[PDB]
Amino acid sequence: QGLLAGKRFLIAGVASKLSIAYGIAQALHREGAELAFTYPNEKLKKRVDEFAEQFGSKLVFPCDVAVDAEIDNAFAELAKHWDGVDGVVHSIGFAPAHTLDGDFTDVTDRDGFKIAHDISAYSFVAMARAAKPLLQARQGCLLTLTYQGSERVMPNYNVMGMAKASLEAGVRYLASSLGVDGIRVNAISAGPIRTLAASGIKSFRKMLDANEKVAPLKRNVTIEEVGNAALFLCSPWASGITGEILYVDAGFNTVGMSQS
Amino acid sequence: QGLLAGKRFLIAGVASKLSIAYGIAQALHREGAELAFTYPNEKLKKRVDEFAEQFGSKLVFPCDVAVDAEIDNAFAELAKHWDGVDGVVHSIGFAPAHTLDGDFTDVTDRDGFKIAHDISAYSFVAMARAAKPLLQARQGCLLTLTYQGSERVMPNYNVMGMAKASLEAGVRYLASSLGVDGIRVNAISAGPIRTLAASGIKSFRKMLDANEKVAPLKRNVTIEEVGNAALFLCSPWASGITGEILYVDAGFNTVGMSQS
Amino acid sequence: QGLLAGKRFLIAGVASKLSIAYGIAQALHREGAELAFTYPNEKLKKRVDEFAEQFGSKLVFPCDVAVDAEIDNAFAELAKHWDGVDGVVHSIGFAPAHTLDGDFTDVTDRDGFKIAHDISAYSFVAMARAAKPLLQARQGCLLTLTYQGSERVMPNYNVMGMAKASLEAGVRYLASSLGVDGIRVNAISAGPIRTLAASGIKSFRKMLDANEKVAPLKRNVTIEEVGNAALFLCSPWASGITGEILYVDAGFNTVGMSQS
Amino acid sequence: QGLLAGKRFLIAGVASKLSIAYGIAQALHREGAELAFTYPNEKLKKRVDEFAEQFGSKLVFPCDVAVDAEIDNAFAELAKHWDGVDGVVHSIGFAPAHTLDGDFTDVTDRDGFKIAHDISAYSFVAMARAAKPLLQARQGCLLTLTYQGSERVMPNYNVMGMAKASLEAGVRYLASSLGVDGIRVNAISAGPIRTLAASGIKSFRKMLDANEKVAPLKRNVTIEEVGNAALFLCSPWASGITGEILYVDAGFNTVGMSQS
Ligand SMILES: NC(=O)c1ccc[n+]([C@@H]2O[C@H](COP(=O)([O-])OP(=O)(O)OC[C@H]3O[C@@H](n4cnc5c(N)ncnc54)[C@H](O)[C@@H]3O)[C@@H](O)[C@H]2O)c1
Ligand SMILES: NC(=O)c1ccc[n+]([C@@H]2O[C@H](COP(=O)([O-])OP(=O)(O)OC[C@H]3O[C@@H](n4cnc5c(N)ncnc54)[C@H](O)[C@@H]3O)[C@@H](O)[C@H]2O)c1
Ligand SMILES: NC(=O)c1ccc[n+]([C@@H]2O[C@H](COP(=O)([O-])OP(=O)(O)OC[C@H]3O[C@@H](n4cnc5c(N)ncnc54)[C@H](O)[C@@H]3O)[C@@H](O)[C@H]2O)c1
Ligand SMILES: NC(=O)c1ccc[n+]([C@@H]2O[C@H](COP(=O)([O-])OP(=O)(O)OC[C@H]3O[C@@H](n4cnc5c(N)ncnc54)[C@H](O)[C@@H]3O)[C@@H](O)[C@H]2O)c1
Ligand SMILES: Cc1c(CN(C)C(=O)CCc2cnc3c(c2)CCC(=O)N3)oc2ccccc12
Ligand SMILES: Cc1c(CN(C)C(=O)CCc2cnc3c(c2)CCC(=O)N3)oc2ccccc12
Ligand SMILES: Cc1c(CN(C)C(=O)CCc2cnc3c(c2)CCC(=O)N3)oc2ccccc12
Ligand SMILES: Cc1c(CN(C)C(=O)CCc2cnc3c(c2)CCC(=O)N3)oc2ccccc12
Repeated sequence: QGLLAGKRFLIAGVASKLSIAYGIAQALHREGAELAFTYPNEKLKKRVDEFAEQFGSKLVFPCDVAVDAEIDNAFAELAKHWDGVDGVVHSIGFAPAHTLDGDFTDVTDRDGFKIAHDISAYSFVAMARAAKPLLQARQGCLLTLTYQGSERVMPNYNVMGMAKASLEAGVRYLASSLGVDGIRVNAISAGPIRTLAASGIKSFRKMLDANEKVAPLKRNVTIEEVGNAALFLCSPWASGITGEILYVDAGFNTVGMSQS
Repeated sequence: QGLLAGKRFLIAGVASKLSIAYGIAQALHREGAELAFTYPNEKLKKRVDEFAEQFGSKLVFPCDVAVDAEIDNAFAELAKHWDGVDGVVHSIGFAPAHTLDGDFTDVTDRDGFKIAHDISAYSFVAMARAAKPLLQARQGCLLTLTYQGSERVMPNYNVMGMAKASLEAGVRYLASSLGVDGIRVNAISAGPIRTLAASGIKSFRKMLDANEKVAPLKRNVTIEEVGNAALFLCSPWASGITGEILYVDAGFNTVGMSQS
Repeated sequence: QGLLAGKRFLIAGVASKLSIAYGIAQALHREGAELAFTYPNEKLKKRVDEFAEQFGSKLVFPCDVAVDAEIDNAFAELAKHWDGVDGVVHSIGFAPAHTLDGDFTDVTDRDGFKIAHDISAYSFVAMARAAKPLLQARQGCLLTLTYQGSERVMPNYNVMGMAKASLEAGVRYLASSLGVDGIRVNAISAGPIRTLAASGIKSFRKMLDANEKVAPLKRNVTIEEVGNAALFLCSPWASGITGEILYVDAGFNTVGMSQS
Repeated sequence: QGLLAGKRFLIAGVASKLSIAYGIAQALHREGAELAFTYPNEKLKKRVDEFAEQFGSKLVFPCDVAVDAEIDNAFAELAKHWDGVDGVVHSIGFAPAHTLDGDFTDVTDRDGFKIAHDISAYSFVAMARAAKPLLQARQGCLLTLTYQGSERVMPNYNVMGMAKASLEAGVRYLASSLGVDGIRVNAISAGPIRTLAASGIKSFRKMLDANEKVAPLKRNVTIEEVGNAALFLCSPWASGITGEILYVDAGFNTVGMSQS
């Protein structure tokens, strides 16, 4: 009997033991929650199934967030097993690699933009709708993951900046739409973390190294720190908070410039 | 020969005389600039031609921002007459009227979101890339229009809130991208004005009357006021300003509660 | 042994059982913390002693933040009992009442401004330096209470808006200065609550009712909700978070307009 | 007869030909306005009278913003010459040197704090009250100067950051309080400039270089640039704009991170 005794949570975005989603799952499971998981396609099925069982779960559903059908069907199959749901965690973002490698103006094509926004922003709004029924049942909550490249420029984060800003406004629109029904909607803006969200990003070590120098606490956050703040936002302790973008960046966003 | 004597400006978005883009035109012509215009579709070629003739210009090109060829071609066409441009003004925004009516979570479907972001946000980035060689020659600037539904929730502004939030990040990324070449990128966040943008929005009237009671100046703003602001941002007086969102909203954004 | 087992917290500003500081005390004690308290003057000493007693504590001191020596003092006294502290909660805001009633420009006078800024903002900074040696010894945190009247205008909040804004900048400055030493500094920005901070405030009822209509959750926040949040920011669950203003306002801050 | 033909402006803060207020005075004179000036004390009377003569003006009054009488008297004295004023420009800020040098927590004492907020923030509210009759006659505007150190930590900027935060809040409360009289109140947030405000700030040059490398335009701003920005905000072209903070920093504020 810990903080989330008897509570249920769907977790979209486990790719690896390094995912932010995995730090969240683990913090939620630590506190007594029962877990469900999506996987984007066949190739990942077996690795996700595997992670689910590590959490006492065998509730593992196909969900590619590009396909309208895949979304509703995943929430449908989940209705069979679950009465309701205490939260939906969205840890999904993606842009074609090329849009994230170079000058913003040169490399930002229309398809790269469509994919960035569709997978990284619209999808949260879609999952939310597909999940409304199951969330009204328990007055659960939604959480997504954003990045402060929405507010301030980072080199090569590019169209993902625009997509996250879209996400953030989404959070607010959802919180206003769903609050009436007692559904809370929040986000965590996490500092950079070495996950498979770094693969193919040439600058990544040097980004991480700058963060470590600039941030008030002089260190980079972990998936355990993002997890624990996710846990809080997913728990009755966060009952007075909706439409919030909670920064978990060891204070980086607060610095206008560091000792050089 | 006033503030913009012998400077060249292209204006995407005049549709009627209510348009913010017309307000901007009037203001830029008034201070001695040479103008050029685009139109979205045939239906409109006619009235835009007139308006351009009204502004002592015959540089009018087709530009539906949905089509990459058309963006590329309007800028390939323009460079025949001008070997440098002093600013491009982006005053285009659109989402399907169904996504602007009712509950955010219920109405915001994939194609609806896709269109909003594509026309309202991507288009400005694409227009920036096309105007780059033309802009680079005179160190002109870019300007776009936004609305504060990006930052806080308005009823029924819905997905446009997201698209505007995307747009505003675009302003910032373009600014950092294009900055080394001395191209400045700015936007105006204007208060609500009754224009063709108001059409099909049942709530608009009462929406406008709330603004009147809340704004510090106790009145709505006009396309003149927005035009004069845009003129400033396109003038040598704005030379130390880029990446800025300028609020022309009678101070509405600054008020949390008004005598109720 | 719950979440704050074996941790120690000094709470400044419990004045009655409606207080913000009270819901915080109660939240930290519940989770195992041992508590210490200040009182502002002789006339409150008894109820605070009572309240400390309530929460298993005999650690209770005088501290008027107008007077440096009483700040140096109260921490010197505390060192006698504690060799290190896991956090100091500052829940203290005052302005002479005539500054909080009527027109901002008419009523904001030099002494009124001084006082508001002295007690409400400088005091967090004074307490921080005095607590530095003791916080350093356990890598504890700091927490203050702010209100959104800093960011957006509210009717007679007036010079307290200037105070809280100065305070919030305080939080950021403190965060960078104390982060190298592992000390996290945060704020909670609470929605409005009827407490002794309402007690003189002519339009308080009207605001509480407006707030409730505008908030996406359609209710006011409680001291239990602000308490649970302070607890979070005061716990190892918030290790990755510093310089943050957390909004526990039921989403109020995110609403531009609500059905009229 | 330019844009401000036969308008009147009081300018508070001219110290040298390096001063922001000096760059402001030059821009408003350039475009036709008649000017008046305040000097802080006797040592300055000489140089201020000289500059006043440069921009063709006799109207020169003493004004130490620490002292209530001299504010009141300077505006009393002004009223004898002018029957209305079109705007008042407040380019004043001061903290004792010791607060601006080293660790924030260590160096920020009560008296340094009070002085910071009193000359930097209060002074504006005070000047606004006394200028009210004069501003009401002509529906004139106010303008102050701020620095982004309010929103994000600069090293050594320290208490001036708290005071600029408070000043910015004042801008918004003033705008709400005076809007009803058609009085606009705005600020410019300038990027750093070498002026007398850089005296004894040993870090200053390294700061200016950091600004140059990070800013999208890759250069620092000038008093001519802040001057023109101020001109615009003091002009009929800004009639739709109140309670605004206009950044004139070459986009510095929009960058989260620059190439290492
Ligand atoms: N790693 C960081 O530095 C960092 C910091 C802040 C925020 N974020 C954000 O947090 C979230 C989590 O990323 P992460 O660091 O855990 O990396 P990750 O790559 O492990 O997680 C991203 C997930 O999105 C999934 N995904 C991609 N396309 C999909 C589709 N079409 N349908 C369904 N799922 C799809 C991937 O399978 C993957 O599981 C992302 O939104 C990311 O942008 C990351
Ligand atoms: N009217 C307001 O209340 C208000 C306030 C602030 C900002 N804005 C923004 O200002 C901008 C202009 O709006 P307005 O009030 O002047 O209304 P408007 O309807 O007069 O102008 C909108 C323009 O965008 C053009 N457009 C639409 N789809 C297009 C496409 N596919 N290709 C090319 N062009 C296309 C339209 O033809 C029209 O010229 C929009 O971006 C809007 O979001 C409007
Ligand atoms: N109540 C609300 O609506 C609300 C909302 C957001 C933030 N806040 C803030 O939270 C804090 C706590 O207020 P509250 O609502 O619990 O009311 P409260 O009156 O119970 O607490 C305010 C405390 O300030 C103390 N205080 C005043 N002058 C002092 C001095 N010179 N020295 C030492 N202590 C002094 C009082 O004793 C009191 O304990 C304040 O900073 C307030 O601005 C209040
Ligand atoms: N220089 C920069 O880097 C920079 C950048 C952004 C904003 N600012 C702000 O712009 C404003 C103008 O400063 P500046 O940089 O031109 O430097 P400056 O030193 O020339 O101007 C400061 C003025 O304030 C006056 N002053 C100080 N105490 C006073 C008092 N008690 N009563 C009356 N007047 C008093 C000084 O005599 C001087 O005229 C300041 O508020 C400053 O904070 C400066
Ligand atoms: C930080 C940071 C991140 C981490 N982060 C916050 C992210 O949001 C990750 C975003 C991301 C989205 N799509 C893809 C990839 C990364 C990598 C490979 C791929 O094919 N698609 O990504 C960056 C990309 C460029 C610059 C900085 C960053
Ligand atoms: C204010 C305001 C506006 C004006 N504004 C700032 C806008 O950005 C306009 C947006 C808009 C985008 N697409 C369409 C329409 C309007 C009308 C009809 C149509 O078919 N498509 O629109 C609102 C919509 C709902 C609520 C408020 C507003
Ligand atoms: C909400 C709200 C509050 C609560 N709040 C957030 C506060 O910060 C309270 C501030 C406060 C500061 N000083 C005094 C008082 C209240 C009451 C009586 C007194 O003598 N001095 O105060 C308001 C004051 C005016 C308008 C709204 C509010
Ligand atoms: C930039 C920058 C400035 C310029 N700026 C934005 C300012 O607002 C100036 C502030 C200031 C206020 N008071 C005093 C001084 C400067 C200098 C000497 C003195 O005796 N008093 O000041 C800094 C101070 C420390 C760090 C950076 C900066």
